[PDB]
Amino acid sequence: VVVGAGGVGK
Amino acid sequence: IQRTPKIQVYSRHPAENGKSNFLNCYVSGFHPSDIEVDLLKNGERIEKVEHSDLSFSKDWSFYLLYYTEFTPTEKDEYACRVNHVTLSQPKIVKWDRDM
Amino acid sequence: GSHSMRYFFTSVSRPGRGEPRFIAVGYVDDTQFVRFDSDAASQRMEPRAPWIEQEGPEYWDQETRNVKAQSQTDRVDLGTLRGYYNQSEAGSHTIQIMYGCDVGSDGRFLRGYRQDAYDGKDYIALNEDLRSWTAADMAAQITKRKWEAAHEAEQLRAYLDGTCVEWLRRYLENGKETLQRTDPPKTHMTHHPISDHEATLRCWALGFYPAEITLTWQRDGEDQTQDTELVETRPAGDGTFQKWAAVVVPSGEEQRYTCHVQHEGLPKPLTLRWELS
Repeated sequence: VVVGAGGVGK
Repeated sequence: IQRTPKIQVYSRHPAENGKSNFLNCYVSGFHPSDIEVDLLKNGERIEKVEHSDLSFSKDWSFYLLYYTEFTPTEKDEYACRVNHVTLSQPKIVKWDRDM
Repeated sequence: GSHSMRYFFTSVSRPGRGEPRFIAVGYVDDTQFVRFDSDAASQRMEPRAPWIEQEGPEYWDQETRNVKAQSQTDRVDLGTLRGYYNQSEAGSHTIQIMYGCDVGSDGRFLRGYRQDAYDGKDYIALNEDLRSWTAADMAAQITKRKWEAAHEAEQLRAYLDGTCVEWLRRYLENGKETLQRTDPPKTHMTHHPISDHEATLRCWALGFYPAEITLTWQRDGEDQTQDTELVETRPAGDGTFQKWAAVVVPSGEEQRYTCHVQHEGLPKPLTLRWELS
């Protein structure tokens, strides 16, 4: 599975 | 900043005239990702051509596999035609059974 | 043997031709098992290997939602990085991302990784310890400070050495009838005159899996690093790979050359010689 949503932008 | 495609044209299985097989055109090492790839039979675009999903290598250059089912003969001439921003004209690579 | 789970993401801006193109691919080892393509019809994560199709609708719903969330962040970042690198709105640009994890043959975590690129060059990478980042230049350091302040590494680590490992182990069990195979290379040499006095010797490796392999040419035991033509490893299209390496030799001197083949699937490294009579 891919990482869960919610990582912050660059 | 821009990298030209390395183009390989080959069959999935060792080629034997008459026998169904698969014609592959593998394009790798290119950047940016926009590319046009056609497989040719006697200079004529083959219409049923599938391709892999865009992926890339450790150096970030892209690669794609285009492929079609074909039955090789002696007279039929097969090639891969590739266009890319790095090319002055679309590059045609003929299928050579030794490569 | 060891195994990996890797996801590859590409986002390409298309100014004046709609929203950026987004393509995501998931692999176990060298076998693709899922994909998402913003230009395809379904707008879902889709199966690409037989053993993943048994996952239920809640699996595909979650994968679709989370991979679309990655595409949204990537679209935002394309504009952010345009600003950091002081580029115009007119050009097309690319973000590439790869992340994943490796486990050993006993299933233990070996390593996790995440690497990001912009226009085909390094941008930022997670370090081996999964705790710190390395930025490629001063623009990427802006991202690094943001990610430090937001403790992104700790959040990502919990995936890379936790969730990633758990699901890779599940997939290896679910696909065991096909992912545990190692096909060693079928090897041979060919010989092609280029004139009356010279010929190409080509060393072939066919039908192997995984794709990792080494082909090397020696003359009298001395390596021929600079006179060897080596093609990129290529897929056969049936799950195996092919490679060749070639050297131009003087006619009559063929037997002075040897091709050496190394592949995890080979009991011993192979040595090949042209069998002149």
